[PDB]
Amino acid sequence: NQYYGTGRRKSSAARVFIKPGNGKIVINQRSLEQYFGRETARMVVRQPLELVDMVEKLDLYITVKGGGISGQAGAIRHGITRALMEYDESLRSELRKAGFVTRDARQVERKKVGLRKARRRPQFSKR
Amino acid sequence: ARIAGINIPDHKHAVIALTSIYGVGKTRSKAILAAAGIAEDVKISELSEGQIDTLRDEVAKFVVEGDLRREISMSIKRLMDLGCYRGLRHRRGLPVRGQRTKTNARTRKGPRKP
Amino acid sequence: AKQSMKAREVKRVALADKYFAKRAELKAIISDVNASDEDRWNAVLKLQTLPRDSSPSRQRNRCRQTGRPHGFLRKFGLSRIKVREAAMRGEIPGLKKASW
Amino acid sequence: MRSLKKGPFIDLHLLKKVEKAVESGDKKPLRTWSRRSTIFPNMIGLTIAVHNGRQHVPVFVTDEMVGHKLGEFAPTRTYR
Amino acid sequence: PRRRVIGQRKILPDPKFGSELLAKFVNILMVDGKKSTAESIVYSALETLAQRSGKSELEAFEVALENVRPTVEVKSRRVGGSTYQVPVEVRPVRRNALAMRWIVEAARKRGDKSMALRLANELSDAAENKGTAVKKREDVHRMAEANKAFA
Amino acid sequence: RIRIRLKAFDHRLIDQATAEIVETAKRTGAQVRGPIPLPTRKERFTVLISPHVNKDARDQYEIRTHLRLVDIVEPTEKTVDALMRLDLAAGVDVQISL
RNA sequence: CCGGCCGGGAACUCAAAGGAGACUGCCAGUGAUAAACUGGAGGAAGGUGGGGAUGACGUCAAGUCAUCAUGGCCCUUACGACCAGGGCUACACACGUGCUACAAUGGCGCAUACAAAGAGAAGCGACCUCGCGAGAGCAAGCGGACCUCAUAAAGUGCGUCGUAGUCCGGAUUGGAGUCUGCAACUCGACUCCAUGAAGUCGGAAUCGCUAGUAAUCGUGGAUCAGAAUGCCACGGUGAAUAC
Ligand SMILES: [Mg+2]
Ligand SMILES: [Mg+2]
Ligand SMILES: [Mg+2]
Ligand SMILES: [Mg+2]
Ligand SMILES: [Mg+2]
Ligand SMILES: [Mg+2]
Ligand SMILES: [Mg+2]
Ligand SMILES: [Mg+2]
Repeated sequence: NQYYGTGRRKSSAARVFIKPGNGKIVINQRSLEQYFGRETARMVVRQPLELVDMVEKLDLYITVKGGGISGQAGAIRHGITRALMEYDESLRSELRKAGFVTRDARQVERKKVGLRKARRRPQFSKR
Repeated sequence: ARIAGINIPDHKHAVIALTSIYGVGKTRSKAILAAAGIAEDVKISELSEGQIDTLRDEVAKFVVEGDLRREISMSIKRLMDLGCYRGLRHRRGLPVRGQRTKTNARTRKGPRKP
Repeated sequence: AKQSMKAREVKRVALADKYFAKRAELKAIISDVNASDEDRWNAVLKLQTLPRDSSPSRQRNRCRQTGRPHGFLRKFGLSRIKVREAAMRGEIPGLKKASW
Repeated sequence: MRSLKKGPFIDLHLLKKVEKAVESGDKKPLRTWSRRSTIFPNMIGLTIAVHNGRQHVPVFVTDEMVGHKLGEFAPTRTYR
Repeated sequence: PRRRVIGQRKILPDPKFGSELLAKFVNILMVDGKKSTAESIVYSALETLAQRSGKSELEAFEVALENVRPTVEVKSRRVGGSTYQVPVEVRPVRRNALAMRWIVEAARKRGDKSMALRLANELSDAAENKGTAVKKREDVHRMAEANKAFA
Repeated sequence: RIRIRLKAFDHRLIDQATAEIVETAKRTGAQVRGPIPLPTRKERFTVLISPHVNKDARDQYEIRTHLRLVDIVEPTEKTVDALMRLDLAAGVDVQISL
């Protein structure tokens, strides 16, 4: 019935269900336009779909938890590509050719003792 | 227009035009306008004399420019001639709230002089 | 650390559980909106008659093995140096070196 | 005692000492080591002596000095 | 560096035009790492650039850039009691990302009201071959001829 | 109807106690929910390394507190009698709420 | 009563136990046919994938006799011990590490999305009422994936301020207060009203940073009755450049 993908970009884990039909996307019981608002957050969701040009073919039910704006928006882009990974099989090579499949494991690193912020040392004056 | 001491600034919002009165800041200026029935967005220039007339008497409920400076100078004089601690700090021109004078307190002491 | 100072801490402990576990009404019970006559003024006056040793205000909370006033740790009860001397040897259970 | 809910403060030893003085009025200066106590209007006209750390200096009471704590009128550290 | 040669990162295109060249422009203009207001200025000045003069919005950008790209720049090497600035040709990849830095910096000194108005005014000036960005480009070009005896 | 939550400073030791408790529950015959791992608590400390200055050099420690829960549901009269002092492990907290 | 709210399900995010994975493993080329190097496929990850812990023989007779122990030397009706007050916070000046700004990619007002980590028993303290506010009163819940701290902020939408020492800046000062605490003057934090200083991008010189980095925005904890712009830790947005 349904097909699934997770997405886990930068401490925000999503979950996407892809339904054949028309083109409508509901995320966390809200519409796509009103949840994000940022033009770099409602196209990055769309980027996997426009590349395969299905866009108007799939009905999406989405719940996203944790993270921020671009973290969640990036996470969805991961899950959608993973959702598309399931119910079609010959599409992997093209989808991977534009990213969307690499998890992009870049997290915030430690503060570190002796360092002021995370890599910045305090000002060093010799005398 | 013309309030207790003087109200020079036209072309400014009324809520922020009365702030030029020595004793009216922002929370009181907001209060006085509401008490007199005048909104905040309305400019002082647009105000017909049927409004500023009530403004020249509303400020009489708060001590203002005409007397506020006399009281503060009297307030400081009482401590200065008393001989108490805060009088001594005023006498020498040093901080009176008990803070650092070892390095800071340029505002109270004055410009950096060797 | 200067055994004189160590004896102060237990003298102030002894007078801390002796009074301010029972003679707390004056500073807690008779402080609020109630009969506003001199009985409250008696409570304020009578609280000073007790010795200077109050419960929180005069406890330095020093280490248990050396009596070091500074660097205390409330959880282990030792200073910041005895914790590493009651060490990674294994005296403290489940306390290993952290790396995250 | 730094709140109206608690009430103005004076030490018990000072409070009983001043009560005896007013019973006989002005007398020899009162020597006291208390500096944390407010000034009550019952000791106007006395010349109590506070201890700044090395010596007892006599502070003359006046109606104006009725809300300030006793130590205010004894400079504890000298300078020039 | 000195040991490891390395390539460059991948830039996501802008959400309104899909051009990477303007995707870097919102990056250069951005301060404190807030692309939200950084992109808000860029399109605002890009829109009023199209209506004022020229056609399109992604085309009036490329015409302007042609008048601020430096062909040759001077690099200084230390020899003796002084230094000689020896000219050297600039590779195209540096050339684009250098002109944009000149445009933004010159458009932060404008006397206009908001950055939206300043950026569009300077961009229109570039296409008309005037302004303070093209002022720098000519100077970098002029210095090359002065020190072309040291080439 | 009775919850047994187990706390310990090492996972291998806490598994020794939770393994017998289901076995005892299996010995009661049936109806065990199965141990569930609750989130772990980790306290991190940072003490200075020297008796003196060089504040910039420190040591960071951490104590973990592993968690388990078995959630016994059917209280047989022989379940209560047999579930006292049969942990066969030292240094493991036990807490039973009715 | 569209509140996971209720039966209910073990799929999904997640929790925590155990495994699989990455090894120049495979292909082409260069290489003294070798070590290895440059690329290609697959892969979530590609050449020690990112970070941490880990610091050889020794140097500075570097620091600590004030964490502690100890060789000597010394006071031992004292250089030991107890107590009240004061000082460690003093100020013609100089240096170091930081916070706040000097504004329009901002100030203020209204409305509204999205976190992670962490703490709690003479402790964290909902709810409701009161107070312009710090906060006060009664006062549930929780030694805790449930109860509290705890409304995250930068952002987004709307409105105004039009380049002024300004609706920027918040020091200083007068008055009025709240909470700990025997006790707030010396010398606490915080709140209300008024005042509004220097500051309009900083001389010589000099510091940090190569990617979730710098920059920028907020939350937590240790110490702690009260008292950090410091210290330690977490996440959100997120660069430029390496010839
Ligand atoms: Mg950060
Ligand atoms: Mg204390
Ligand atoms: Mg916890
Ligand atoms: Mg190693
Ligand atoms: Mg003493
Ligand atoms: Mg000091
Ligand atoms: Mg000036
Ligand atoms: Mg505290």
